[PDB]
Amino acid sequence: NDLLQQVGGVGRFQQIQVTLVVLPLLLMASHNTLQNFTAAIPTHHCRPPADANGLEVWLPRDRQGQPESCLRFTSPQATEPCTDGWIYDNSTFPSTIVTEWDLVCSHRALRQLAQSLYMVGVLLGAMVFGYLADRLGRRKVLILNYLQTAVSGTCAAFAPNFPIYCAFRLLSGMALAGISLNCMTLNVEWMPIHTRACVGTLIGYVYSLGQFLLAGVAYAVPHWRHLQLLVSAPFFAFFIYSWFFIESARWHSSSGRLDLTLRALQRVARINGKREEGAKLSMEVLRASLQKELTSAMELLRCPTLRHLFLCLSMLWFATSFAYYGLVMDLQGFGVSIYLIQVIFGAVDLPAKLVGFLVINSLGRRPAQMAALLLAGICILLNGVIPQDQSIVRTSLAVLGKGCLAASFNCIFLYTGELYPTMIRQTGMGMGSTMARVGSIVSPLVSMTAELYPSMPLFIYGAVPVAASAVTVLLPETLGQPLPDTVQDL
Ligand SMILES: Cc1nnc(SCC2=C(C(=O)O)N3C(=O)[C@@H](NC(=O)Cn4cnnn4)[C@H]3SC2)s1
Repeated sequence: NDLLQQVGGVGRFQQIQVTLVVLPLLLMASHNTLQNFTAAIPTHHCRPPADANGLEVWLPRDRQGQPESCLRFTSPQATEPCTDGWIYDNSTFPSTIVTEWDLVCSHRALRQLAQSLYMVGVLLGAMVFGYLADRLGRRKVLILNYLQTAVSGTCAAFAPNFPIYCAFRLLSGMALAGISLNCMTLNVEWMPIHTRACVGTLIGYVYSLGQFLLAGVAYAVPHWRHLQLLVSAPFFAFFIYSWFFIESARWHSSSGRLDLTLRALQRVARINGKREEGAKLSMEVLRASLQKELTSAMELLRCPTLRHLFLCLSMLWFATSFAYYGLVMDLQGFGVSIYLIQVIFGAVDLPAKLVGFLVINSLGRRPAQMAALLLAGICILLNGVIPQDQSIVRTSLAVLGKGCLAASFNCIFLYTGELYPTMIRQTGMGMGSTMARVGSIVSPLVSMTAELYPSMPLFIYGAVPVAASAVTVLLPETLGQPLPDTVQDL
């Protein structure tokens, strides 16, 4: 690390490359929560038979007096399945994947399946591009992922049928999971030790700012294709600017090529302008500097002490992500504009990050998790209880509960590293991030329980954070306590 200071700490290279590597995370939110728009559900009712010489004589009504989304009259007034398809409202959404290939009534769930698959890609991409980034390096893999996100995200916009769309969303989410992974690593291994913490919050705030981008881009371009394309097309640019990057000098050392560690540090010293210092640098200096440094997930499940942490922490991450996507993947039904709420959610995350930070230091870490979760679960239970007519009340509670889940994410990311000792911290935090994604796969699969009982997803998304708030009690406090190095510690 001292060397980094020798070649110029937080130098221009640390301004230029760090801006360019964080700029793609402005579209991560867009991609993850895109279907709220590209897969929005316009008011749909069945199409009559052309044989008929309006809708009054051929569509049954429900208790609201609106023409039914699943049936149509067999004779001009028995009801039948709608063989000629459906008529969708060309108002808010001119075309969506729900309108394009009919993901409605019987295929009501196929739209959630896509999100599940996208998120199956996001689970796989943390594993695949984690291993490939240790072998090929951070920069390469990032080059290949900016290419893959752009190609598969453009081929999703030009997919002729839903199965091919689901395959290209899985490839897009896999590349984006390797981007969200290796953007931090490449931005942490090039900046000094006391500024590492500032890189991880910058990344968290730039994701929150990407919601505002999604709301404005989807309002300007509602059609799903011109929307899926416009969110994916900047990744071609990303790709062409990622060549110019410099590969991690830490990766070089560990992997072995200490001799690249020399060039890497010397170029960065030429960009920072302190070339003389790097000039002083040599291989002889590198042998002694990283001498010490240069010189498994089954442990968690072998050590009873470390299991305790693991099984407790695994729920927290799971429950935080599961109820987050359970309350964010349904903009509709809040009684208000689906774009406006996307702006309000992004804007509640912001003070949430602070007020979360204040309670994290003043009352302690452990209290936070339970507080954030418990209130998140209570807010989401109240959404399933309170009637649809109270639009402003369910909007206010959902926005509070979503901000409490953003406050939980920050809290668990800090708290989990303080709970694990140095020998299993990075491994156990990577396994914690693996449980959140599992939570993102299972969340759309619980949205399909709306067909059983309309409020049953909101009851499961509200019960799981309340159950997880009691699991924070089973973990110790870590406010003002020093970072453990061994399993004996604590
Ligand atoms: C995208 C990011 N990827 N890492 C990040 S660290 C920064 C951080 C943020 C934050 O808002 O500050 N988070 C999200 O947006 C949540 N996670 C997800 O939406 C999905 N997820 C889970 N685990 N990783 N992503 C949490 S993960 C911790 S933000």
